[PDB]
Amino acid sequence: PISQIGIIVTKSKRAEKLTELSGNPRKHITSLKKAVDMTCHGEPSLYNSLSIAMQTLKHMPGHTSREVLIIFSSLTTCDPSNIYDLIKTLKAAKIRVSVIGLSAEVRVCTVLARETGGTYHVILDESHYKELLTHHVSPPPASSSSECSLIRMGFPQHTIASLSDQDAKPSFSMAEPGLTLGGYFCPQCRAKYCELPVECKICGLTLVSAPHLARSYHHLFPLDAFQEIPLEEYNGERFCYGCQGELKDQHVYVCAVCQNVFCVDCDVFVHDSLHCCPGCIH
Amino acid sequence: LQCRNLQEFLGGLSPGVLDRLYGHPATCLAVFRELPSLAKNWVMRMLFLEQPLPQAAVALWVKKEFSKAQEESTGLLSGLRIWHTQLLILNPIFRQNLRIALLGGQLGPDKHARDVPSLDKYAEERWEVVLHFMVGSPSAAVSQDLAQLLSQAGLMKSTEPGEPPCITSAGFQFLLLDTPAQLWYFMLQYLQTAQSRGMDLVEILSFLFQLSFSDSLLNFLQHLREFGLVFQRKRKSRRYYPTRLAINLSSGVSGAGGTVHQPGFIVVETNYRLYAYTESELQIALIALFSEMLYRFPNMVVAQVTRESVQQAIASGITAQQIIHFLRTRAHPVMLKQTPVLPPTITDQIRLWELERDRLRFTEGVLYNQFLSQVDFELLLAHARELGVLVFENSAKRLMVVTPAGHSDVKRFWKRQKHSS
Amino acid sequence: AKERPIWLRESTVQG
Amino acid sequence: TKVDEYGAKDYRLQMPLKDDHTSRPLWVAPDGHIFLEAFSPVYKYAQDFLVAIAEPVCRPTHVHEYKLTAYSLYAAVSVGLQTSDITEYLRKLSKTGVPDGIMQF
Amino acid sequence: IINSFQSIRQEMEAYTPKLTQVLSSSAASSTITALSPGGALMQG
Amino acid sequence: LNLLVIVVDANPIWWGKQALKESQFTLSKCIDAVMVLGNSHLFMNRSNKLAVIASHIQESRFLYPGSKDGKYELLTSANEVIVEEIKDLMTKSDIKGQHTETLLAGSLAKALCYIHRMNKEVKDNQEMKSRILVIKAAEDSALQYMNFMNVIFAAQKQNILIDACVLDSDSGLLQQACDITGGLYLKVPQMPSLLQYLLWVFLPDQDQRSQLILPPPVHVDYRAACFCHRNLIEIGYVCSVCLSIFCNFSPICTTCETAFKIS
Ligand SMILES: [Zn+2]
Ligand SMILES: [Zn+2]
Ligand SMILES: [Zn+2]
Ligand SMILES: [Zn+2]
Ligand SMILES: [Zn+2]
Repeated sequence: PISQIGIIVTKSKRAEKLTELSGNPRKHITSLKKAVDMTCHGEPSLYNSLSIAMQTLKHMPGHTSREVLIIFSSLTTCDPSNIYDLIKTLKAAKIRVSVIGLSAEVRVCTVLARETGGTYHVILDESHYKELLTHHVSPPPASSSSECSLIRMGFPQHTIASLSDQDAKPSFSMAEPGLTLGGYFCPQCRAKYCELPVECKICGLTLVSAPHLARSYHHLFPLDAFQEIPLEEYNGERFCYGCQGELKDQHVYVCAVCQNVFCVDCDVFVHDSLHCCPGCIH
Repeated sequence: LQCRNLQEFLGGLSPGVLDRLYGHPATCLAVFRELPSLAKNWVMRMLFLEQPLPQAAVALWVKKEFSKAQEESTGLLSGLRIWHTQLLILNPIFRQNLRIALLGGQLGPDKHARDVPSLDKYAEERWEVVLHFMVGSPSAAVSQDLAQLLSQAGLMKSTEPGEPPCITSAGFQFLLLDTPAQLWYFMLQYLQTAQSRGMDLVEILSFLFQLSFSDSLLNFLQHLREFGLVFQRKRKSRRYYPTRLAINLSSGVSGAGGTVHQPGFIVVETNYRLYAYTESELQIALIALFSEMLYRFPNMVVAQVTRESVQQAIASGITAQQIIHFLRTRAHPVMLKQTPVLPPTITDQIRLWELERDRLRFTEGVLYNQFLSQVDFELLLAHARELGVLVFENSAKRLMVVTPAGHSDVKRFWKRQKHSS
Repeated sequence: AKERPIWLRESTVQG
Repeated sequence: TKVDEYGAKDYRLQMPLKDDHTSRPLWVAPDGHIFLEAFSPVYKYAQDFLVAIAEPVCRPTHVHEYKLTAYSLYAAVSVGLQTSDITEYLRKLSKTGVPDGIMQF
Repeated sequence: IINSFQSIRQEMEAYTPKLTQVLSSSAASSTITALSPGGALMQG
Repeated sequence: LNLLVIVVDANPIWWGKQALKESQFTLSKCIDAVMVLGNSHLFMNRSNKLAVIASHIQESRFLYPGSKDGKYELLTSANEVIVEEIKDLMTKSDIKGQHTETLLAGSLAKALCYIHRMNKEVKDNQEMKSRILVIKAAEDSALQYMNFMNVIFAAQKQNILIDACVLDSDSGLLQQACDITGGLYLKVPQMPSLLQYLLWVFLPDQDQRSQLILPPPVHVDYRAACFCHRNLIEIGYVCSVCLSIFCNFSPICTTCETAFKIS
């Protein structure tokens, strides 16, 4: 949640920022739905794509992980200058770059990724494409060259009118903005906001609710893998502890701490969605 | 008389029968689960309320949107007299029986425990032989009660005393309906003819609800066995097992899905040719009603849909809608891939053939001519319109025609008007 | 461009 | 010769249905007409074979129709197909065997 | 804790009581009126 | 299809105190109200399905996986199995003075994986809507916050509504769980009439909830506090590693002591 994303479209030797860094997926998704009708004409420019991104990401703070995801389609790409200088600049700028090539295993993308520390992958099939993007959703593992930093952050509280338009404070949202009956504030901006988390439009400080941070703590508490016991192994628990269902197949797992027994669907759902051992919570 | 749903029958119920019909064992469960998604909440809410509440509360508890659905559902439950305004207090019998229905409040030796597939197969078999008798089969299962039942159901008529009963306009339309809808109309007619013949609808209908989950009931139950809706190994057993069809009952195609969960078999070509991968002569008989059959194989039949066979079907009373539906609901898996499943040329041709059959619309009426003035003509026309007796009008030509029945009223009025002199 | 006309897109028969 | 109560000609007394008729995509009528499941997995081979041995009557999207004729049979012999060769492959393709009236024909 | 554990075990001596002994229209109406737009529980 | 899971805070300390207090409302009558809700929920539609879970300080237990009395076997058997399963939990339970906080996160976890199992076993021909009704009564624990947040986001991710029907203690995270998941939260003042709230407010499903008027959700105070003092503050300093709200700048974060640099 505290992250932000941006999108760039590159065609006819030009690179255009479809949407700047923001916390609103709906805005990006709205631009994507519109982009479905894009001209799809000309040749792209990796150099101009990266430089336009770098000219934006260079002004970013040091504590934030600056990154770029490249969906490369046409293996040919025009460039106005030697990409190696730009690559060296990306390393210096600490911008993590990872390329995804569709039907192509390109040299520049290979060196760009591995030299910058990122990864270059190629779409094997639709499942590989889904898997690769799913993998990129994970936060990047910190490199030995990466350093940590603190960040000042704002935790405002949503406020509403007392009762059905009484003791209200008429105002419009900062996001043709409509009137705001209730919304969050900022101790410095004192401007009311309808959607969180967002960066201050004035102070340049991130405003966020405490649950949004906890939504990331599973990364800090990686769940230990449950040992596999595909055979029945005389386990008297016919019913799977997680789903209270008789195990229909020779695939079973047991916890390393609470020693409870879970079927493959429970273990997958636990590791994929719940990220916690039900018995360990006890 | 195409009573396509329960709601029509529900309206055909008086308080003097509703109260008795509102029994604790099954009616409350059956009725409640059939009520709209909205009214079910309010009925459950007031199940513990002994004092009425104003309609404004129910109205304000619903948004401006969906208020029409709330009003409509209110109209149904008020039409069902489930509650009284007394100013929406539930009927004591309904509330009490609904309360008991939530918890309830009988056993013997084991049964043959016949397999559920076997029960549904002979049930389908029983329904099939009923349809084999319904169609023009040279030989089929018969029974005096079955025959008169289908006859009083308006499905068949005997042309000559002693000759086998033939199919009626409704019967042909009925034959093409899907099994659940087809069975529904039969159940409805049986119920109506039951009360007509003196069978207490209250008890048998409540029993139908129970099957979905006295001598009159025994007689009725015997017919249900003959319909294959219930299994009884021997007439002496006091216990019976409801078949899938009886369990489905008034659930309709919305419950557990439509009868489409069956292997498709009709293939329709752009040259009006049909290929139905079937051995069951009932399907052949139905196909023969509107298509010219050409060849028969052990597992398939070849036919062609011609003007002759279709216009003959339309003349008999069938509609292109039923034909298109009968094909679509039976369409073979292979043609399910194309969209639409049926070829547009075929569907359009069939529709166009029926629309040709009714190019001329015939309507009985009485025409008055030579109106001495446009004023009195328009005055009489306004009266005909006010009475809804008008059939057609052309004021520019100063003419109008009215229904023969309504004509007597304008005849009287015209004489009254003329007798003002 | 060059899309099919309405009379070739849908059934013109009233049904 | 044989007709049911309906106008369709019936051939139960003329030919049987083979054990794997579902895999076999063709039928042989005693009057010389032939049908072929255009959606069958072996349609390609059956189409070529029927174009070689029979006269096409209708070729709609799901089921083609052909009929045998002396001329079409001569054409089959004109490509070196023996009576046993066409019979053996026809029987193999036919899900309902080959009617003796057609075989002697 | 011990008293609550023992007292609740003896409280579990009666189960499946009568719905009409469990609830009453006075209690039910009080809830509905409280949830009515003018009631204590309906904020608007 | 509608799947309703009922979670009962059967904590013997609070319910025992209420029994010792001679409270009008009691766990038995509460379980009985839950029984009526479960029955009436299934009674509302053929496709409706349900599950019930009760929680204890030590663990949580599921209450749910002829026609002798003239009524349907499913309802009758559901009543009997629920009563027998709750009695087994109450009878087969240890006594411990050191542990009194009621378990909730583990109960929700089992429910969610159960719902997921059902979400796979259900035929794709029909869509299944699932909701969890939490009936809290006894005090929560700070240790449950992390684990409760995990299940809260999982439920939101998997589109499960968390409906809270609080009896006494109002957990700040519970009123957050419903809001995050879009479920409703209410605290009944008239515990003996709990069933009326269930049938009027909690009985309608999301589709019905949209087409209906219900009291607006209580305002949720999304408090934030530094992990050093646990004091409510508007500005906190987090780090891109520990992601923990600290009171003020430090060269090393006490939770990790990583080598931050002055700035
Ligand atoms: Zn600010
Ligand atoms: Zn499991
Ligand atoms: Zn584990
Ligand atoms: Zn730190
Ligand atoms: Zn401090």
